[PDB]
Amino acid sequence: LEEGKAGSGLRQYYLSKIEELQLIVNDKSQNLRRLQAQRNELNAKVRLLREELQLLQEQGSYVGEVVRAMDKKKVLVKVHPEGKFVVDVDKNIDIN
Amino acid sequence: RLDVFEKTILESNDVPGMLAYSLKLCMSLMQNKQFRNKVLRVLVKIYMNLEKPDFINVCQCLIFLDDPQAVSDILEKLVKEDNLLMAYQICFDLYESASQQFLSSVIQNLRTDQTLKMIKILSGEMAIELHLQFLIRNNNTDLMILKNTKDAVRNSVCHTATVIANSFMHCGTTSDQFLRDNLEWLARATNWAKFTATASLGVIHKGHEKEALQLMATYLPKDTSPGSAYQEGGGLYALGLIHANHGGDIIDYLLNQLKNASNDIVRHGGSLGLGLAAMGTARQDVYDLLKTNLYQDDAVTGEAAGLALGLVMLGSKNAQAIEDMVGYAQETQHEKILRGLAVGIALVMYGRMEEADALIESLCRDKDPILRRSGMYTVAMAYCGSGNNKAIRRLLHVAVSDVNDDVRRAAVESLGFILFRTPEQCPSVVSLLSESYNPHVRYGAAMALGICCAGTGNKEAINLLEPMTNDPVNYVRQGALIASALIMIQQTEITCPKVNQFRQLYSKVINDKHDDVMAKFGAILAQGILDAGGHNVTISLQSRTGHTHMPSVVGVLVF
Amino acid sequence: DLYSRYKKLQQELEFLEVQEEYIKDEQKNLKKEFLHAQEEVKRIQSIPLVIGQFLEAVDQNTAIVGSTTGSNYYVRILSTIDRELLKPNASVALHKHSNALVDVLPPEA
Amino acid sequence: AVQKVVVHPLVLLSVVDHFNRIGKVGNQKRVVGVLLGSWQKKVLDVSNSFAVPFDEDDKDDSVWFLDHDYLENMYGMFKKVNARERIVGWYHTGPKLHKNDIAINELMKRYCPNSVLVIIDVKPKDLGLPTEAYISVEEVHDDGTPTSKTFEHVTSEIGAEEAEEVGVEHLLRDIKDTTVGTLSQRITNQVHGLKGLNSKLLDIRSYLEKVATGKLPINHQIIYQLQDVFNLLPDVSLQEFVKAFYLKTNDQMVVVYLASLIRSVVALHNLINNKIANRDAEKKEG
Amino acid sequence: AVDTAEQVYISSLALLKMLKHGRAGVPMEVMGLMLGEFVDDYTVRVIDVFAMPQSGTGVSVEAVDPVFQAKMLDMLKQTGRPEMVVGWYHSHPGFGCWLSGVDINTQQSFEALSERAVAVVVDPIQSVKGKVVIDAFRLINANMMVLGHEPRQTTSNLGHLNKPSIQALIHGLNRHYYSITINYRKNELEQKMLLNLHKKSWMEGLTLQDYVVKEMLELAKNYNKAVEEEDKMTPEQLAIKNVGKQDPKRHLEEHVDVLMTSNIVQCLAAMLDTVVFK
Amino acid sequence: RPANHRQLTFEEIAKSAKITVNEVELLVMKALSVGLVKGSIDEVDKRVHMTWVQPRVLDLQQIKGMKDRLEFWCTDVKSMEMLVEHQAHDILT
Ligand SMILES: [Zn+2]
Repeated sequence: LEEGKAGSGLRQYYLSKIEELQLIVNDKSQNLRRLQAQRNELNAKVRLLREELQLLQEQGSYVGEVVRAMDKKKVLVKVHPEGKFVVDVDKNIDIN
Repeated sequence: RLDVFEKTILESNDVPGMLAYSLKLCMSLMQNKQFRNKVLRVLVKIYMNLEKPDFINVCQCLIFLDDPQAVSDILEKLVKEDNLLMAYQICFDLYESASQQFLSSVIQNLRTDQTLKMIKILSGEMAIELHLQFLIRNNNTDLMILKNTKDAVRNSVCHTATVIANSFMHCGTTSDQFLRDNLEWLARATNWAKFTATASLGVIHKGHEKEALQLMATYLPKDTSPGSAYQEGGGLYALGLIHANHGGDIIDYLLNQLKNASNDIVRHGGSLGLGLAAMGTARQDVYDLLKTNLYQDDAVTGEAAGLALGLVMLGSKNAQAIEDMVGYAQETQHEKILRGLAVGIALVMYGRMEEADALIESLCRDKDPILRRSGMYTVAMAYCGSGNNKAIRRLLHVAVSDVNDDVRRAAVESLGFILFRTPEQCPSVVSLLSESYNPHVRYGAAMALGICCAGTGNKEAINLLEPMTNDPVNYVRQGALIASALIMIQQTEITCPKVNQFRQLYSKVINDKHDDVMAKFGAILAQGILDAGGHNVTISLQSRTGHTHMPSVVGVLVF
Repeated sequence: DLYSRYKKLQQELEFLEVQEEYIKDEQKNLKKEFLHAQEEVKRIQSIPLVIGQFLEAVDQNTAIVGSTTGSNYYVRILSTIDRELLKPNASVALHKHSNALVDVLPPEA
Repeated sequence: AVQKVVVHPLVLLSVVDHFNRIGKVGNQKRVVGVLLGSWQKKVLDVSNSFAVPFDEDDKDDSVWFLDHDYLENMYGMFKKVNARERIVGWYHTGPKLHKNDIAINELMKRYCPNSVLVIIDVKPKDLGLPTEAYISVEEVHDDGTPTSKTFEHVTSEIGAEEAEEVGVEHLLRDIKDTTVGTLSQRITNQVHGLKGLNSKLLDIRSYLEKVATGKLPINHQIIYQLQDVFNLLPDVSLQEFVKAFYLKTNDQMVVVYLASLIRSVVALHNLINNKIANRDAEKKEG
Repeated sequence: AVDTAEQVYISSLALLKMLKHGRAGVPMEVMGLMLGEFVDDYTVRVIDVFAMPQSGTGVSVEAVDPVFQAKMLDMLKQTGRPEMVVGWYHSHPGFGCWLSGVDINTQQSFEALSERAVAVVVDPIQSVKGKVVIDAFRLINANMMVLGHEPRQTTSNLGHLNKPSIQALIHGLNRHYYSITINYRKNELEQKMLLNLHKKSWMEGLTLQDYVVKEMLELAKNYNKAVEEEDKMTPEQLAIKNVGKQDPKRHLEEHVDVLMTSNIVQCLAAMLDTVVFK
Repeated sequence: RPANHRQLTFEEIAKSAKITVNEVELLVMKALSVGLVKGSIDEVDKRVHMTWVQPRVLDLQQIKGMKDRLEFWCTDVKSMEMLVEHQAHDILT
């Protein structure tokens, strides 16, 4: 061929050299894509605390004291200044 | 240059197919269509000068050169050549490929035995019945999953879900099943739900051009006049499905029901029935009554005025159409008139790559939220079938910098319309958009892989859609169900292992009452999407014809 | 054929070349959007606040705090400082309605 | 009396939405209404108002009418819901004032001791912070004219309020705030020369026009007086900075020094810590 | 019979008296009235909102004076547009703006007067600038419990408004009520000047006006030096050594980027010498 | 004059005002109480320094003298202000 299949490889070498060069620039982008998605997930984390705060926004959230446990899954709640309460399930952590 | 190219194609020996596949390669790699067809027009001449005749070359220049005088002379010689066998290939090739505008031009010069044979090929008469008999054979009906979604007993969203789901697997069989089995359950439907009963009746009955008239006479709006006015409004839109592309005698059937009884909700199904029937025909009288429907000022009828106008004027690029549409967009008080007009001016401009860019500058730049959605559906159809880098520039800018979430959605949805030639590029470019915190972008991000990769069997799109149905937002899960149902069409478990995994998930979430009614609507619908046409028929925008598929895109973009 | 692919291969080369400004322009915007999100969390709750007494750190991202009225409140901690100013027993400011854990005393007033 | 006024975007819109009211029916003149002021101190503030049908004939250039049945009973309406809100004056959209505007204020002085008129603008154009405000006094004149009633300009400034930024500042959504410290101050500098030196050229051409025509205004004397206060430094050729020359760079002394000192250690924080965390993940993975 | 989901077009002028009259009643709850036009079943517009007398004894259905409206509508005739009344609204600043026990008693009375009578609530507290807040609702008839109880068609305009679902007691009122969609028909003419009037008044008043030297940098150097050692002990704290201490911990922020912008403030403000002068 | 050329030599005051060196004190310091000039006097070289200024009336040559030295501040600053806009618009964007 002589134009050619010896020269075209050098032509294909330029592209493959740039392809590896691009892959180097892509490898610089790929790990940098993580720094985005990370902070993009962290941008959802500040919105996760915002969304979670809306659940805790109205009255806040309290701390109770359980004097006795029932098999019906209703658990008695007691606050120190307040009176005793009770609530239906309410199942999060293992009951044991 | 085209000089030395003539010497390269004329080189001795063979080169048996080197001119054949090069046109397939050049069409993909050519950025500027200017001198592309100039290379093709001189190629199809040396095919005829060559001793061995080849009819796959004239198939390519027919659609690209779109010369009505050239396509008339090639078959005029075949009439004198008197052999119907060799011309039988280009007979149906001109049918399935060429659009409605080119079919109307070629049918006139040709008909001016072989004259009776060309009537049913371009009108699709015999083409419907041969595939009408294909359906009833290969169709395998499964009523199990249909009943598993029937017993949920949800008062709303159920009437729309099951009647659109059975129409999937029942395509073209014309049989009546869910109408006869339960009369009372269909009577429980009301408002726009009974609009679907006469509508989905035209789905199962799609094709079968003969009996479509007298079979639906029970739903006639003029004579019956049912108590609910929305039941009689779907009879006009029902036959428009069957009459998509090619028309028929029903043109008078729509004319009789537009002037009587129901108003204006007749114009809703009437214009969509007449507009889809005149789609691609560049008809006039339909454009006349569509302008006064544009000025009716009613919001619901505004969709029917815009959607039917882009249909009839598709490929014609009417100047006064958009001028009356976009000229009415500023002072109108409703969003729905802006929506049908958004796709209306989008549907008329297709595949230009240049002329449509004059309107694109006005659409996206304007501050109207719906008109910015209009620019995306307009730039999609204009750039459909190309990887141009000028469209992706403003495509991301409106998908990010714009404050409205609904326009960001429709923005990333335009990637599936333009890139369907090379579907491999969509999972890469839409990847980073899948982590967007707002689910409105993820709804369109999932659709971009759904509409573009529907024909492909790519497993990576299935992998990217796996976390989409795991997201806490309800409708992004639904958008993941339809999109993952498009990738599996006609593909069984032996193709990809995720088939049976998704099939059990569709019936699961809909039988679970704790799940949202929203997402579970697309569950049984994802089944039907996989079961569409009894698994017999697929939806492919990329075919040997090369043309886009208008009814599937228009239907899924409205959906 | 080798020049064919030689004219094919620079596409994704240049297609990823425009993908360089794709992310780089996108990530800096979102970076400024993330810096704008820093003003968000610092905006909440602004004023007013109510004093409360910290009891113990039960786990990550949340802790229990006794109110000045005496009722112990279980509140999600702020994502900024989870550790050094927590302390076993300290007086921490809370929001009126939400009683949000934000900042403790120096100590102390 | 009235020194400066505070115009909220809410009450200014009450003039703008009435421009849609009588704008569709036309025809002549403008939008005019009576202003409800909130006066807690010498600084004037405006919260709400009520627009009244009003017309001013051309021919007949001196003809004007407020509807005072609209003014009386509707006052008892806003007074019943808001006890603090009362009428401090009137307003209109201008853009300029015809001579007839002298009689609108003097009629309603029975309602308020001094009625402040607010000229507003429905279409924002130029040159800056919009609308306008006038106060009604009598300065007579030096030439000996009979007592001259001429409205003196009152500086107008926009102000905010709690709970009113909910829907107002929401709809824009396209603004970048701000960013203070980088672009915020420098864009002003490019404009401070523009808006600073354009009024410089507009006035210096009208001040040259004085000798030509339009004399009076003589002015007098306010024109050159504060211009000579501008003349503490001219600054002309060349800058007369011989005393401020060494002081010029001496103000840049520490600003460049710290910028040299901070970027050195900020690098030590950026460069070191980046190299550490990078090679810890990079090479230990493969 | 046929019921379609309604779309509420609010005018920028009607948005004013919602928060403004609501601010005048703060903390206590007010009672207003909505003014607009009924175009059709699936869309509705409120073209005006006016203030009604606040009740210091608590909100009641008699708080609205019928001669107050009769004298108002007559004053609206001489005003540019005399449009018919539509519905009512009330502020609820003290809580999350939900329909109270009085709000349901004034529902059947107002829905008898006018067809829809959309219930609209608003609160100042939930945010300041960048949130719509407010509220809206429409009574679904409890007599319909015999019929289908799940309107409306064209769902997710409700369904999406059904997000976030706003805790419990709010959506606990979704029994006998359904909310309504609020979108803004474009006022952008006014909305364009709303941005121009706001930002120009916030840009140095002329843009000119605004445009502790070394000492502010001597106070800054304490933040640019004395803060460095407490910042640069942490990399020596990152050295364990090695390694018994729990890792990773990133102390790089926020002081580094603050001192960056701290120079950005001081450099361009010192450019005022080169910018303003010559 | 455009000055500054702010501080003035006593011989110039001894020329225009034609006052003796010993009486220049009472002269310029009395103007300090009148309010036409606040400038303190430098008594080492006996040069009288000026601050602020007192404008009086105007003349036809004062407007022409204004446009010379007033607009000169407008054309000089805006010329180099474009240099601030030109080069620094790239780092803003
Ligand atoms: Zn109430």
